[PDB]
Amino acid sequence: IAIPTNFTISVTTEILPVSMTKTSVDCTMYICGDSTECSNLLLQYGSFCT
Amino acid sequence: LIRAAEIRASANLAATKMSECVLGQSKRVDFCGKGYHLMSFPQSAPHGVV
Amino acid sequence: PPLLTDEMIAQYTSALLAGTITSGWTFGAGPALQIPFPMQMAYRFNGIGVTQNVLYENQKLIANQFNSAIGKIQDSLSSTPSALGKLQDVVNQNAQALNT
Amino acid sequence: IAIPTNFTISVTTEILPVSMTKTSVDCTMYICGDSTECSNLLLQYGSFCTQLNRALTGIAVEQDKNTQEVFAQVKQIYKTPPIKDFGGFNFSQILPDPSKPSKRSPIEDLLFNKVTNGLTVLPPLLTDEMIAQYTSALLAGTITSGWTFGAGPALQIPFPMQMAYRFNGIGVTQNVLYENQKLIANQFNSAIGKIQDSLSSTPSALGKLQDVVNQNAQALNTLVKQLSSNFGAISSVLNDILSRLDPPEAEVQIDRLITGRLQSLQTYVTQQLIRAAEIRASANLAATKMSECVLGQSKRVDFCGKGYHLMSFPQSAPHGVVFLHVTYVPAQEKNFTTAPAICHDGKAHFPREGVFVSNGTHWFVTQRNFYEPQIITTDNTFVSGNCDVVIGIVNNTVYDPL
Amino acid sequence: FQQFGRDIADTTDAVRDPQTLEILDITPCSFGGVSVITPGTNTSNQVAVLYQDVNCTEVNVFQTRAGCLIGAEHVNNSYECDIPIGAGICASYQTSQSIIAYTMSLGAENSVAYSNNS
Ligand SMILES: *[C@@H]1O[C@H](CO)[C@@H](O[C@@H]2O[C@H](CO)[C@@H](O)[C@H](O)[C@H]2NC(C)=O)[C@H](O)[C@H]1NC(C)=O
Ligand SMILES: *[C@@H]1O[C@H](CO)[C@@H](O[C@@H]2O[C@H](CO)[C@@H](O)[C@H](O)[C@H]2NC(C)=O)[C@H](O)[C@H]1NC(C)=O
Ligand SMILES: *[C@@H]1O[C@H](CO)[C@@H](O[C@@H]2O[C@H](CO)[C@@H](O)[C@H](O)[C@H]2NC(C)=O)[C@H](O)[C@H]1NC(C)=O
Ligand SMILES: *[C@@H]1O[C@H](CO)[C@@H](O)[C@H](O)[C@H]1NC(C)=O
Ligand SMILES: *[C@@H]1O[C@H](CO)[C@@H](O)[C@H](O)[C@H]1NC(C)=O
Ligand SMILES: *[C@@H]1O[C@H](CO)[C@@H](O)[C@H](O)[C@H]1NC(C)=O
Ligand SMILES: *[C@@H]1O[C@H](CO)[C@@H](O)[C@H](O)[C@H]1NC(C)=O
Ligand SMILES: *[C@@H]1O[C@H](CO)[C@@H](O)[C@H](O)[C@H]1NC(C)=O
Ligand SMILES: *[C@@H]1O[C@H](CO)[C@@H](O)[C@H](O)[C@H]1NC(C)=O
Repeated sequence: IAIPTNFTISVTTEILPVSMTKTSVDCTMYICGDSTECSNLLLQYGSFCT
Repeated sequence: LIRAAEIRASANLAATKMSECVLGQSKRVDFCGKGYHLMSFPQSAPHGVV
Repeated sequence: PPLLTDEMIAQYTSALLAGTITSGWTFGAGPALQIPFPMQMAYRFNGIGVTQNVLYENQKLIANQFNSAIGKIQDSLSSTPSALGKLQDVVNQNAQALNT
Repeated sequence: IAIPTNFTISVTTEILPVSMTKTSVDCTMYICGDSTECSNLLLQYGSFCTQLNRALTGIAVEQDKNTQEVFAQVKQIYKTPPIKDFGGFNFSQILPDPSKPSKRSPIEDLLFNKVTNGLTVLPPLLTDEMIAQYTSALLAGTITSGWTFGAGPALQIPFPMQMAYRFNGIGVTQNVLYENQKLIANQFNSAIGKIQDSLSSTPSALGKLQDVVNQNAQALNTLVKQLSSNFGAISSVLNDILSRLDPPEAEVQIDRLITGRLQSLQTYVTQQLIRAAEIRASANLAATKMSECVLGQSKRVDFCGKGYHLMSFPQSAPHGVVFLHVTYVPAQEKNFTTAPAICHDGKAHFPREGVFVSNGTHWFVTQRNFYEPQIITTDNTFVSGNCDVVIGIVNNTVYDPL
Repeated sequence: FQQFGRDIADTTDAVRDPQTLEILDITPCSFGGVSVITPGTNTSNQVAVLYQDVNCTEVNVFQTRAGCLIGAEHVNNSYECDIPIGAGICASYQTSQSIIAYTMSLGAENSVAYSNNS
């Protein structure tokens, strides 16, 4: 049998992600940028935006 | 959405590790580094913990 | 912008560190109870099957090893070849997605 | 050093979603409702409807498996004895109520009362009565056997003795229980009553269980509302399109409608998949909690409520489960002057289990979680070394029991 | 002056007859899926059909909450679930041989002997 006669104290690190960057994209502005005609055309698709 | 699910899982793991390893002493093997666990300290980091 | 700022995160971490150092594990369960740090470390050794004689006779050696290990950790954290890859990959992925 | 001199018994609550609502959607009937031309045109697209149906069937089977693995943890079904002499503890607020129908506990009744076109819903495999029978079996087995029924064959044990075991499991001598049985029973009953009263009073008691249902209903409502969009066609109604336009030109309009509705179905199915994955993760966590916390006693910190864990009891709820963690927490403390070791005749004495302490005139040794002084003898300490290495050692006299 | 009613989800569910002013209610006629319950073809070749969420008039006919079951004989016993159907009803190929629909049994009844001395 083997029995230790001495010891050491060791310190290690550990990295974990927690959160990402909050973001928000304007649906209507991205698709139809400042265009009444484009907005009117898009209004016929329904709830693909909300 | 798919990436946010993974980030949430990692955050839950980090919270469990903090609660079980900083506020007490854990007997689970390799959960808090190699060897027999004594204590641990947290450090903040950009969008993560150490 | 995030709800919690870096100063608040640092305040939480400092509170946790001070509570741990000055109370062991009592503050996580109930009211905080003070305890000398050598005695707390004696309890920690007692929790892994080593009697308190070892600590109470090798206090100086253990303290020296602790300080040396902390210094080594700081040096490695500085002069390591990008160990913080996990926190960088997320930013890279988000930037690539937004750019595309 | 600070040592508590009194304790309080506390009961908390935890709510976890387990299962979703099983649903199925007929792709062909949704896209084209009784239209031969629309069906023929849709036939030239492939196996999208089959893929969607397979995904939904997988979701339903996963929900059934989740509920089964969460609740079916016991091999047999136990029953509480007709007598209720549990050492003074009162369990009438969690055991099944025989007088009222459906055989549910009053807390379960309060929990149940709080939450109150090609689309079909399938009934769950396990009914509320069967879930209640599982919960009652688990509760009775726990009450009458501790953890032996989960470890192996069930073995009986008096409840005060089981509580003495549990106190011994967190570093407190069973002496304390055998002295303060009445106080502990009163505190337990009062805590149970407070939980019963507070649950109804607090409005946001079942926020997660309400949120899941709200999300599912909103998704179904927006899916069924999307059916009334032009998608760039002349009209959004197929019979009128057919009656107005010519056969050569109606094909374009029907194609636009089919494209829009297929895209809507695909989006709905993807959202359902993601939500089902999240619900499965929650159900796995709940199953782990049940196994490691009801059928045994766990030393993990903050895994079974705040404080030192003693026991917990399960309660059923609509599409979820509720736990009642029972924990031990120190209350009232003073502070003293401590010392690491003691010198008697050039030898150093260390505590066997405990910590040295003094009030200013005499030195004693107690436990760690309760003030209980004892006289210092050779049965409390063990000798190791001499009086020259330890830092902070203190002169004293060690009594000899011989 | 109201002609026809509507639903919360904008669905026509009430119409007044023009010639004779009177309120009528509209509900779509029944529809549902069809499922086949079979053991292994190696074991046998007899099958049963479950008509989902349809009332046993539009088609050994048995009635469940899941739907209308055809080809399975009800029994009084209780066995472990083999082929789940819904609402605690399971079917299996058991002895002669036929297909039986029953109510699943959770487990064996037990009662531990408890007293304040044992
Ligand atoms: C320890 O705390 C308990 C309360 O948790 C104390 O019991 C109370 O004692 C007072 C005074 O005797 C009574 O008025 C209360 O009714 C008791 N509470 C209950 C629930 O019975 C107990 O006295 C405390 N012990 C010490 C030594 O301080
Ligand atoms: C366990 O608690 C219940 C209440 O939670 C006790 O039942 C009460 O008994 C008193 C005295 O007979 C009545 O005035 C109350 O109306 C009862 N309440 C209910 C809800 O029934 C019960 O007595 C307790 N157990 C024991 C052994 O005393
Ligand atoms: C510290 O504890 C000791 C042990 O109880 C106390 O000594 C006792 O004091 C009372 C008076 O309050 C005497 O009646 C006993 O005879 C004493 N015991 C012994 C063995 O002599 C001591 O008083 C406590 N210290 C303080 C400041 O109260
Ligand atoms: C700690 O001790 C000091 C002096 O002995 C006393 O004033 C103080 O109240 C004690 N702390 C507590 C929490 O009782
Ligand atoms: C505690 O610290 C003080 C100040 O550093 C010191 O004077 C005292 O000797 C210490 N206690 C012991 C037991 O050495
Ligand atoms: C403890 O006892 C030894 C025995 O001689 C003595 O030399 C020493 O001074 C004592 N400790 C203190 C702090 O006086
Ligand atoms: C239409 O004529 C019939 C024949 O008498 C009559 O009964 C009915 O009331 C008429 N409709 C209306 C709206 O008056
Ligand atoms: C189902 O069928 C039975 C038998 O005719 C009938 O009594 C009952 O009303 C029906 N239920 C529905 C909802 O149609
Ligand atoms: C029990 O059997 C009787 C006749 O043997 C039958 O009428 C009854 O429907 C059966 N009940 C069940 C629940 O199988």
